[PDB]
Amino acid sequence: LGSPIGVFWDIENCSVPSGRSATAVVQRIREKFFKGHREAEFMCVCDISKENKEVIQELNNCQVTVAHINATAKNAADDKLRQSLRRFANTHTAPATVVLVSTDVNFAMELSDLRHRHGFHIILVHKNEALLHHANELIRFEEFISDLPHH
Repeated sequence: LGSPIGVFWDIENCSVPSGRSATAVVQRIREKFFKGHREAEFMCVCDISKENKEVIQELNNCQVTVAHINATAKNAADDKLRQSLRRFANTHTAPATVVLVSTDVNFAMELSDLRHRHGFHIILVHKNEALLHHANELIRFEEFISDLPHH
């Protein structure tokens, strides 16, 4: 009902296929999820020195925040995703929707907090049960990267 939505994208693990339009992936996510909502956040975490520069430019043209971390710390991206989920939850109240685009079961408890103590609607976009259990909705990441337009 005009409730806020935040998208948090683990793009290291749910990546855009080589040669394909990241713009189209972002468009598909927004088309699937954003009707009736106000966008509070749409962010991905990555080490931009590892990522395809054209993909990153597409993301910035699509107004997806590209939060840079140094991936030589193996838990840096996961930590930043957790912190961003929590920051979203810190100043919004139910009703609100979190879309986590990740397959990292490491987020289980985060989602539990968001579901139980914050009362948020949780959509997990994953590649595939402990992680799935706390989500309200489970969507396969594949539908957002299948048969994409090519560069």
